[PDB]
Order: sequence, then C-alpha cells, then structure tokens
Amino acid sequence: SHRKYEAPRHGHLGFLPRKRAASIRARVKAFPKDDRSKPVALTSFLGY
Amino acid sequence: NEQRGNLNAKQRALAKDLIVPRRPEWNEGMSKFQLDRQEKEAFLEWRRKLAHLQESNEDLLLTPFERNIEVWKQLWRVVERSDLVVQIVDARNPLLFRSVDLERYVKESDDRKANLLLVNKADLLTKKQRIAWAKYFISKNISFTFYSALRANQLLEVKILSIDQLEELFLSKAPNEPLLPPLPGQPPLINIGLVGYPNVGKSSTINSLVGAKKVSVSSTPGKTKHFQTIKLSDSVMLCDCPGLVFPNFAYNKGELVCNGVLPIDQLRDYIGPAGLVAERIPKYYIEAIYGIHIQTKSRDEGGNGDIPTAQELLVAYARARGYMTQGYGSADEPRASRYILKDYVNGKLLYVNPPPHLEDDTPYTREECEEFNKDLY
Amino acid sequence: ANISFCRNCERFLQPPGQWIRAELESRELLAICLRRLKGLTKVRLVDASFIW
Amino acid sequence: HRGLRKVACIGAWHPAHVMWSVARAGQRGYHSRTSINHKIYRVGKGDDE
Amino acid sequence: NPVDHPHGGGNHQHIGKASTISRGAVSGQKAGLIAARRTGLLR
Amino acid sequence: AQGTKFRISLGLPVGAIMNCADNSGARNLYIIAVKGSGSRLNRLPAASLGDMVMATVKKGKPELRKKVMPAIVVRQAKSWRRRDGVFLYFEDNAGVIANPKGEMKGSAITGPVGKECADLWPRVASNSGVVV
RNA sequence: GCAGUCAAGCGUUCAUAGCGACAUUGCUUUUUGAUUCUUCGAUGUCGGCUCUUCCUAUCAUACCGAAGCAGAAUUCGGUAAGCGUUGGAUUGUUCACCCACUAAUAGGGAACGUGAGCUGGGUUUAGACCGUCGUGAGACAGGUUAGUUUUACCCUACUGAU
RNA sequence: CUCUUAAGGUAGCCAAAUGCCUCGUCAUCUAAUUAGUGACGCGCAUGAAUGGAUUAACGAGAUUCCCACUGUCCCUAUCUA
RNA sequence: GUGAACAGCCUCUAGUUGAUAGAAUAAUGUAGAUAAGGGAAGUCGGCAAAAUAGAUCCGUAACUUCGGGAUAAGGAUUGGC
Repeated sequence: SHRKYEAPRHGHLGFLPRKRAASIRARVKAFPKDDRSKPVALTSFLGY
Repeated sequence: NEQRGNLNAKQRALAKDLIVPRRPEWNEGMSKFQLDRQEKEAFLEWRRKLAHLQESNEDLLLTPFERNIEVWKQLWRVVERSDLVVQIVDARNPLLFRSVDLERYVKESDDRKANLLLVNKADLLTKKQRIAWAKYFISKNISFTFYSALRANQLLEVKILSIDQLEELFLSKAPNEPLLPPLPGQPPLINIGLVGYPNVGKSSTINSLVGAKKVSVSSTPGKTKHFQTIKLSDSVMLCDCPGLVFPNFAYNKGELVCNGVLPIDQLRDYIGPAGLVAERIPKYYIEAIYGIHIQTKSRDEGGNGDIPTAQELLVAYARARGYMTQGYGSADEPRASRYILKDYVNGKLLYVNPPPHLEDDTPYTREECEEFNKDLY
Repeated sequence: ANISFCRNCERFLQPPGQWIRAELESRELLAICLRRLKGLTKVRLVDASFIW
Repeated sequence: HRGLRKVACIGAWHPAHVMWSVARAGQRGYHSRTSINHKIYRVGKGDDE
Repeated sequence: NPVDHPHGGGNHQHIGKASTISRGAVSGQKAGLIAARRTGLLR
Repeated sequence: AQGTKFRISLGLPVGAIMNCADNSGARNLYIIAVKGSGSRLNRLPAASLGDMVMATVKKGKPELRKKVMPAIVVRQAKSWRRRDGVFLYFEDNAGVIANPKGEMKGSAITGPVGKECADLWPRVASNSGVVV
C-alpha cells in the first residue's frame, strides 16, 4: 500500500555513518588547486 | 408616515385583475379529453393574466397562489354544490384573508346564493376595537360575524352597530338564518361550503362542531389533493375545500410569514420579519412575558429614541438561557427567530391592525397591555 | 444550463446521481441552485422567484 | 504503550531485513564536519592593547 | 430465563401464549390468571 | 501582491482570534489561512507581522459576518528580532481587513502599527496614526 | 482500468490541430468474478497514526517538438521518477464530499506494507432495549448502547561500541 | 353496496434507540458539517397497561454546542527519584 | 497545636529504624513536574491534564408536582499590629 501522505525524509544520507571520529584533530580531505605562477604561501592553519 | 400613505393607495388601482379560473360552459361535453382541454384554457389564460402584473407594478410582491390546476378544481366542486359559500378570516388581519373577488364568482350562478364572513377569536382583540371594526364591514356591505371557538366563554371585564359587536356563541343558528329553501329540490338537507386559507383555523373550528375530528390537518403531497364533506345538523351539510391561497396582494414580504401565509420553519432573511415584531409591541410587555431586560438601545450614545431594532431583540432574547453558535459564541440570532415568530402567530405576541380607510393609516395605533401578571405585582 | 427530466415519471437529476422527484414549479427553485456552477461567492442571493 | 519517543514502523514484511535508511538511536555528536564560506572580520596582533 | 418461569425468554418481553390457565393444570403450569371466567378492565 | 519582507517570528497559527484595529465595524477576526504559506505534513500554517491572512468576522456588524475576506496583521505578541538588534513585541494581536489588491476598507487605525507592516503595505501606512 | 490500428463523419467550406462511429488486435493484476492448489494440533482478520524504500501509465519543477500557438492564457506529445505532492468541517470509515492555501495538491506496490510499534472507533462472543418475522425457543450479514489487546534476556538483520 | 369465518390504526408521535431506499427533503448553525436542532410524513416495519404522549427533580448512562482553561496539538525542549 | 473536623501537616508517652548493598548519571521507560506565542487546528471522543475551590457580604434565570432548581449564574473582600 502507498504511503497515503507524502513527506520528505528525516535526516541526511550523505553523512552516514554517525560514528565517532578517529581523532579530535579533524583531517583536511582536500587542498585548493595549485597555481604555480604565485609566490610560496601556506594553505591552512591550526588554531584553538 | 409618508411611506405608509403612498404604498396603500397603489394597491387600490390594481385590484381588478386578480380574478379566478371560472369554468366556462360545458353543456353536455361527453369527452375523453374535450372537457379537460376546455378546462385547461381557463386556468392557462388566468395564469397569463397574473403574469402581466409583474411588468405593470414594481415591488408588488404578492402572496403565493395555488399554481397547481387540480387544487383549483376542488374549489369548483365546492362552490357549485353549495348554496352558501363561506369565508374564514383571522381577525388579526381581517382585510387580507378575505377575497371580495371570489364573491363575484358566487353571484354568477346565484338564485340568491349568498356570501358569509365568519371571523374568529374576537375575545382576544378588546371591547373598544370591535366597535371601530363594525363600521367598515357594513359600509362595503358583505357580512360580519365574529366568533370564538369556546363552549364557555371567559370574556371577564347606541344599539345600531353595537348589537352585533358581541361575537356569537358556539351555536349554528347564524348559518341557519340566511337560506331557508334548498337550491336543488330533491335533497332534504341543503349544504354549506367552507373556503379559507391554511394556518387559519378552518380545521380548528369545525373539529369542535362535529366533535369527531374528520377535518384533520393539511393533505398529503402525493395525491391529487382531496375533497371532503361532513353531515352535522338536522338541516345543513358541511363541505370544505382543501385549503388554498388567493392572489389578493402583499406588502413588504415580512407580513406574510409574520402572519400564517408563509411557513416559519422555511424562512430566509429573518431580519425583516423579526423587525416587524420589534416596533409593533411596547418594551415592558415582552419584559413581562420573557423577562429579558433588553435595554441596549444605545440610549444617548448614538441616537435618540426608545424604538427597538431587529438585531438587539433576537440577541438579547438568546443572550438569555442558551443559544450559541459553533466555533465562536455570537448569540445565534436565527434560532431565536423561530420561537418569537411562533409566539406571534399563537397569540402571545398579539397585535391589532388599523381598520382600513381610503388611504390613511395612523402613526399611533390602539394597544392592549394588561398591567397584571402572575409574576408581576 | 441544462436540467435533466423524467418524461414519464417526473423526476429531476442532481449533479452526482440523484433523482429527486419534486413538485413542478414549486420547489424546483430550490433544487437548481445546487446544480448551478455559481456558489456562495455571489453577494446575498437575496431573492429568487421564477417567472412563467 | 511502552514508549512514545520512538519510531513506530521500522519496515515492511518483504524484504525481511531492516534497511540502512531507517532512523535508529546511537552516537550523536563528535563527528568531523566542514563548513564553508565564513568571512573573516578582524585579524588582531598579539602585543596590541 | 426460560428455565425459571413459563413466561420467560425471547428477544422481547412478551408472554407468547394466553395467560389464562385452566383449573385442571399441574403444579408448574399454574402461573398466570388461574381459571379466569372473565378478564380485562371491568365494565 | 506582497513584496520582499525579512523573516520574523511566526506567532499566529490557524485558529487564532486577533483583534480588529480599524473602524469597519468588525470586532475580531478569525484566521483560517495565510497567503503564501508553505507545505509540511501535520504543520499548521502560521502568520506574522505583515502577512496577509484570509479571515472571517466572528463578532461585529451582521453585514460583515459569514463571509471570508482577506486581512493584514498590524500587531503581534510573539517577540521578533529586528535586524538592527532589538527584540520587541506588542501587547496584543491585531489585524485590519482589506481587498485582495491590498487596499484597505476602513478609514483609520487605533493603536500602534508595526513598522515592517508600514513599509510593506502602502495603504496601511496612509491610515496609520502611530508607527511603533 | 490502460494503450494501439482502420477510416465513415464532427471540427462554419478541409478525414487525422484536437476529436473517432461501425469493427479489430493487445497489455496490466491497485477492481470485481471464477477455481479450491497451500494453511483449521490457529500466519492475530477493517481503518487511522508513525516511518523507510520502490514503480511510471507524469499533477508540479528542468529542457524540447506540434496546434485552428499574434501576445497572454491554454490543449496535444517527447526525454525524465533527481526532487516535491498539504492545512481543516462531517462520518469508524477505505471511498466520497465540500472550504482554503499552493509551483502542484498524480495514480499505485511492498502477505489488500506496517497490532511481541500503537490506538480499539468498527466487525464477530457473553448483558440490554426497539422494529418486522416466529404459536414458541429464537432469528436478522437491520438500527442503538456497554465490553481484559499478553512475553523478547535467544539468533540473524540494522544502529552505535570494543 | 361488497370482498376476505372478526374489526380496518382512533387520540397522539416520528428519518425517533423504531425509516430499507438515505449522506431523505427544506430551513438553520459553520469559511466548509453523512453530525445537532426546528419542521414536513402513503410511516420497508410507529401507536395506546405486548401501555401512548408529556414531564420538575435525580444520573460515575447516551448525544451535539458554547464560556473558562490548558503540551491534546503547531514542535519539540528541559529537570528530579 | 493549626482547623468546622477522629480530614491533611508537624510534635510528647509507646514502638521501630527491618524491605540485599557499592560505584556511576547513556538511551527507552515508570512515578512527579514546568513552559514562549496560538488555544482543541490533535482525536472515533476535550481521553489525560489544567483552571474554579475555605469563609464573610451583596446578588441569583428559565421552568416547576410550588417542596425545589441553588453553592445557580455573576461581583467584591481576607495578613500583621
């Protein structure tokens, strides 16, 4: 039988699993695209 | 009022069109349909003659009338076999229920066939008004016979017109006097024939005469209608038509359902008919019966007067005991409109009309208010 | 508009499926205004009394 | 009866398994998140009163 | 109930047969108007 | 008909009975709908200060009663956040009745009028005495 | 229930823009019948609430083709199920029917989804009144009232954790 | 006058706990009412101690509506044993 | 002792201090609670909960078998010295 009253899903499926992270310092999965005309500089920074 | 004097005189110039369907002559007419075809065209033309009234007058809005042809035939048989054609009128509006135009149809096959007007509940009116009532009936020269259907009356507290101002008893001596010989020779009993409107006691009266309840309340929808006769006297038979309504005239459309013309249990636009009960009663009279203490007339906040409105009566009567609406409570005016208009016709909210005269009607009408009550001291 | 009618048995068809047998020219004034497309949007259906 | 802060219907008869997309109680919080487009207003120095 | 009295039972409360009972019945039938030579309201 | 308005806190669901600020005879208004409301299962659509609601008159003149007609909220009791910072709220709820264009049937308004209603609706600011 | 073919004719003058008489070939298993194969040492037998997923025969949104498409508004068709598809009065209702908003309020499946998740209004125990039938016990799938809804600590599945 | 071996529903009452067709018909209440009330009665199959109709009071009885009130809900949150 | 009260709450004489315990404060429960604005839209159904409550004074309708309805409704006041 059908759902009888349509409604959107509760929650987001691209954020599974809800499991505890491996470390309190979260990793950076990806850095910006390299542009080798510009001078040398860093891409991120650590802080509290 | 200026509005009262003009709208009375407009009706008098148009009274001649109303007539009836009249049964044109049929001498032998042996027929499967040729008597029926002969009788259609009289009512079909009479239906057309009332249709021209709507173009002729503006805001003329007249009484409903029996548009069914078969109801009119039941009038035709009763007016034919009877030597006396009799009209029952209410006494609260004596001019309205009477039709003078039907009496023209009585004198057609006359051989001294007569007209009679018997008018009920005379004890309700007063002693003073019936003296003023007796002047108009003789001046148009038809009849006036008041009565009240009680075997023992309780009417506690110049001869010329005051001799018939007393109404009559329960006696049938007053129908016994007009016609002594019969119009057909062979039957020993004569007959009398009764014609009146529904919601006027043509069934309430002659229930009490025969005492066996043969006349009972109005007929079924699925039938033709009926026609019934009853024998009660040494020397008269009774006949009554199925109750129907004659097209005389109507004004303001509220007075119809305020009287017994239109049904109270079917009404739309209750503001008009509840407005007519408002001004035609004084304030402390309703305050004695129901005990409403209405006042609320805005009484030096918006205007000057002691007159009521259609709103503030229905609200205050139903701001008493209960009567609230769904969703939000705003006092439920239309439910209270039934119980006031039913007490108008039943006679708790009694009123007497001005007697008719050529154009004029008074602003200050005669009244009746008893100072005593079972609760008021 | 269009109003259906039993030629033999004198009935009136309501919009869904009904066959209300009404008295002719008395209360058909009351059975039509359901079938009419117009609803309660029109002001106050103050009066209605059909002509011949 | 026996609890109102729940989910009523976990699944249908067929398939005879609980799917991966239903809501089910467990750990909340302490996840790795990335939030983009935050605009810097002020970069203040250390030895600066 | 029908076991308790000969007027008992049924899907209404009615007796079912004539309540007037003959003089020459047995013990257990005589429950009702016994040997009624008349009944009803007197005239 | 309704222009851009910054979101403020929804304080009037369906079934609310707000007052009637104008002088068109009506005493209070019964909210049955909000124009431009959303869609969510089991969710009552709610109004705000300056929304346009469909409403009926439960108390007042008998001519105005028993018909559904659009109305505009001019006061609100739930506190809302203005962008400049402050949280404010009136004492009671209020609404004025209108045609579906947005023009107003009454002549004047008693009591104060919220400022985000006077910017959005041109006719309400013409008839407003006190603007916050 | 849905989709084709063939063309007499309607479409103010033209068979196929849109429609399609007389006939004819199919699909589908959300209707309802037919049959009695499986269960009577019991598969908890209506409806709603709650929640996930699937289908396309597409109501809305994306891009397109045709019109008797000037614009506006609309009707017919293609790819397309990625994403949305509601708030209320009445009834136990599924269904129905109105009022209102909306971009739009499309139709369906999963043991007629889902009762060791619920509620118990309804149906189908025992109490009781009414109506018609029965001489009578009683009958009615006719109407109205009152009526206990049991256990998971095992295994797998799933969600978190070693 | 008369057919069924008697008599032909009287006084009252109603879509009622009694009406199949049926969500009867017409008003009314509501933005909307298969519910509620007021009427109408050829009533499948109401009716006079198998008692009829009417009733102040009384009711852990059945039904509809309003005022006051509120996490029953919009829409969930928090604290204690 | 408070109070109209042998009600509820706290004390004297008399009696007991027994009902498996320790450490933590996750969910879901059971028992007791609180809530912004709206106020029955929730639901078969105001089911559960909330609001009114003692006393003194004014004031009390329809209807009625004249006994009642009645604490009707509705509106003020309340400590200490």
